[PDB]
Amino acid sequence: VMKTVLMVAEKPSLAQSIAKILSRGSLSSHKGLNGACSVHEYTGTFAGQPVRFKMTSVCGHVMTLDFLGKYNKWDKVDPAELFSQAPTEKKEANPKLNMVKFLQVEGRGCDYIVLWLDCDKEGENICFEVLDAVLPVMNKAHGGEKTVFRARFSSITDTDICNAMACLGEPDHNEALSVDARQELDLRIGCAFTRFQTKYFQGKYGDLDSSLISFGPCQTPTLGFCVERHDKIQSFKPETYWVLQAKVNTDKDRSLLLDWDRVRVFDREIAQMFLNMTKLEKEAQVEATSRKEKAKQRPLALNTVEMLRVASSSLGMGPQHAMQTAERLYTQGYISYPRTETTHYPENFDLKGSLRQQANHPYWADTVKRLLAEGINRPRKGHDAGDHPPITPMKSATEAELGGDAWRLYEYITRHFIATVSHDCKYLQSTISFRIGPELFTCSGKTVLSPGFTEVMPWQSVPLEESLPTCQRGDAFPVGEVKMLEKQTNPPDYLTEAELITLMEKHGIGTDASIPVHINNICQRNYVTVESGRRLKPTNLGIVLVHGYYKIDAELVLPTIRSAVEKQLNLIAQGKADYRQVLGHTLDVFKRKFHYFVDSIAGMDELMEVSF
Amino acid sequence: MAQVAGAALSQAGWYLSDEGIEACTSSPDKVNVNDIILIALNTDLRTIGKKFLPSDINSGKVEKLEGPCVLQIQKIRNVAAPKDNEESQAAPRMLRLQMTDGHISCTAVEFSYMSKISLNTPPGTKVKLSGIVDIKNGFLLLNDSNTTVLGGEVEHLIEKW
DNA sequence: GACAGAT
Ligand SMILES: [Mn+2]
Repeated sequence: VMKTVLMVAEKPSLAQSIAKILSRGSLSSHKGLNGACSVHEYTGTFAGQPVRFKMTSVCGHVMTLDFLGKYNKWDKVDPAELFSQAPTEKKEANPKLNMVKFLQVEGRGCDYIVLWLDCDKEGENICFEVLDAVLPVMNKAHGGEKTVFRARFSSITDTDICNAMACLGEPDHNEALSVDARQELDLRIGCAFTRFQTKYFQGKYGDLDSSLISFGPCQTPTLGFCVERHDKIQSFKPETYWVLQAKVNTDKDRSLLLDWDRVRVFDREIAQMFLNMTKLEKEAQVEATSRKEKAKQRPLALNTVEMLRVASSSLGMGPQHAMQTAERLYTQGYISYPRTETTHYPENFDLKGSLRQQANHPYWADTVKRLLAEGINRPRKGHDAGDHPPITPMKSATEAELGGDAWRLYEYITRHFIATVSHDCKYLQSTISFRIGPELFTCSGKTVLSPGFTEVMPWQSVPLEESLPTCQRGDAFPVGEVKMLEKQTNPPDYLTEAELITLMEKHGIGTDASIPVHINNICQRNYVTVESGRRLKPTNLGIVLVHGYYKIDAELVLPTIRSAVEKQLNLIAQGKADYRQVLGHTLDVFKRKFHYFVDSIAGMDELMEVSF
Repeated sequence: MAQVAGAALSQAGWYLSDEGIEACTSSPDKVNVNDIILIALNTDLRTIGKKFLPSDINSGKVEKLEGPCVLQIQKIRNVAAPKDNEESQAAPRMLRLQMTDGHISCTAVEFSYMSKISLNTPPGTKVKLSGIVDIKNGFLLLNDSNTTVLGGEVEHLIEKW
């Protein structure tokens, strides 16, 4: 008799959290027919009536676009037909998880529906996918009453969730259409270009046979970054600048290496005259002294981008490997959601308690016990993007419990968490300025007064240096030796994975869960080879492709078209442009660009002939 | 104007040839030393100058310049920065000016921060070297106490990248 | 017989 309301969310953890918050701890949980999705049940009030609440979760996207059948043959059609005359349907993504069947079975008898998907464009698209899957199996509407509801929330807190249940709205078909247009555009461009390129180059060069040459709005600019770095390395002319350093004996057996204030000189004669002014000078002269007390800022809350960067730089793991390890840890319940851009802790986060769990590990037992005794430091204010809270440890772990690779990622995460809550590193910077003839020199050193977050993060520590001698203005110190050094300008090195992730984030290429895939994709297609130090060296295939694109159409590699097209698609979200016209207009623009690429493909051949 | 004009130019520090002063002048019926100066600042020194800088000044055997003289910049380069990154601030700015009186060429170096002369100072500008200027290893040493930028507007042709 | 990007 009591009406049942379905409460679909986007991930099992979020579904469980919201169910726990709303049910005040009276859940009844059981697994559905996927294993990866659970159904929680409780009882409550909706629209002033007693109803039953069925909380369920999808495991991400439910659908993905694909051509019907003929345009999946790669030989019966030519790619030019994939822009306007290729109908696209929506099939089920992750068929291993029977998402559509599970949703229909759960909705076998529901009356209302409240859709707790995350507040973003992809969330709205998945919202409408779930609605299309669940609506045809519901219990219909008795009269003019509403049936579909939407809940908007910014953070997973009791008050926020209760308020979101208090005020309900409707889904945004405009954002859904924007995401659908983006997906269709990406499919129709990537598939057409890939099938032209890989079917052209497999018929002319035998070395490239049985190899896939792919084009895309993201991986092509990602490769273009590395190829640009390679071009900059190749077009480098070293120089021969001279420096001038002098050693001064402060004590009988103490020698100080001074640094020239004029850092470099690129003229040999000028360097020689400056040395000539300072040869027969055996008495230095002190002029200035500084005792400034600076500080080193503690790190912000852990971001997915920063985690990938550190895993690539220090730990020595690839982006996809790090993401898989983080996902395993999150599933096992050791770290929180590893795909967030929030670097600011929630106002109700229980920092003092999460820190008390890491109070028995011998690696940092002393630091945490001292910190909790003398009080914690408020974490730095940062950016709150409305996504999940930053990656923080949620359960105690030991190297025996975890493996040899999941422990290293866990160890960095928990050491980062303590650093964000610890104090700042305060150090004393001392500089002494010397007059050797008509010239000036400086010697600088650092002394740590009170170490802070460096205790739990030893790699970001002020290096140990000998204290500079105490002296005041007017003291005379014997001069040891003055010499020049014939230095050379160092060419830049190949782009690293850490540097590449920053570049993609600036230009909006790839989301949190797409950045690891794009780096691995260009590596699996032999565009770039991963070298020692996580340096991405372009291959002869990658160089030919990017250089060929600049000759024909620059708008296929430039790291600006992705943001430019995304701005156009936001017009559909705000209602300023209809979904049909924008999609058709952009497709014709690229379709014209496709024809120029095909007609001018002879340009890339003249570069590919040298390599293969 | 014969002796009085020659003395006026000599005191002002402009050392110009007799042909140069008789040609660069305008309105022969009536002119004044200020008019000669105004019209001279806009003329290339290579066509009107006179030989004052001692010969072989770039040999290191001369360690002093006496009297005020006006010279013309040919090119300016920042010796503390690489050729590609000419605007780099990783090192303090040091300028190597090449200077001409019309016939002989000399090289001067910014020995202390000169705010007036910058990397965008056009070729042909005039600088007066007042006082005693010291030459070490054939390089003049410039400061703010011995250089005055008098301007100048001669055909630039500096163009760009 | 392969494709795009995204959760
Ligand atoms: Mn999201």
